[PDB]
Amino acid sequence: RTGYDNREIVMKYIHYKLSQRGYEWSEVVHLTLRQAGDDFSRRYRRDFAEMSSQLHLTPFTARGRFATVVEELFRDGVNWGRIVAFFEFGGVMCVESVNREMSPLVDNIALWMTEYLNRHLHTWIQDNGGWDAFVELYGP
Ligand SMILES: O=C(NS(=O)(=O)c1ccc(NCC2CCOCC2)c([N+](=O)[O-])c1)c1ccc(-c2ccc(N3CCC[C@H]3c3ccccc3Cl)cc2)cc1Oc1cnc2[nH]ccc2c1
Repeated sequence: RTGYDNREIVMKYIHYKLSQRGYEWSEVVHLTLRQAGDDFSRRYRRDFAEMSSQLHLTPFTARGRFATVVEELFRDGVNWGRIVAFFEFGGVMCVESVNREMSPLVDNIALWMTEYLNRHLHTWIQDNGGWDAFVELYGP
């Protein structure tokens, strides 16, 4: 169903983000999310450089960091751009975890991302046409 899609969408996104850094951890939705995320990460490159320096990820701090950042991200509601930002931020947390020899946290972050999508973003996504609408709007 939709939830099986979301977990797959998270796993394929993280897998690509980590592969970009040399770490080995329909498809139109995945391709669209990759391309939109790559655009987002270039546009907001400076923002992520600043935020990554403020995260201080450890196994003890990671869950709280994820929770507070994502709550700030969606403070004014949901739209597709913020959903892209959510994936990009999760990708950044995963890359930082690997950078810090904390690679097991990738699995935790993937689970947190999946549970946030299924519990908090699923209603908006379906209310706004599902992932198919995202592909229509921003796909190649
Ligand atoms: O309204 C917004 N966005 S939109 O819906 O109009 C729209 C616009 C364009 C696109 N697609 C562009 C295509 C794609 C195909 O290829 C060709 C171009 C899409 N999309 O694809 O969905 C949607 C909008 C809301 C929020 C923030 C935003 C959030 C968070 C942050 N920060 C930066 C640091 C981390 C994060 C953060 C900050 C505070 C708290 C937590 C966090 Cl994590 C910065 C900006 C930016 C927004 O603008 C953009 C601008 N360009 C973007 N490009 C891709 C996504 C996108 C979003």
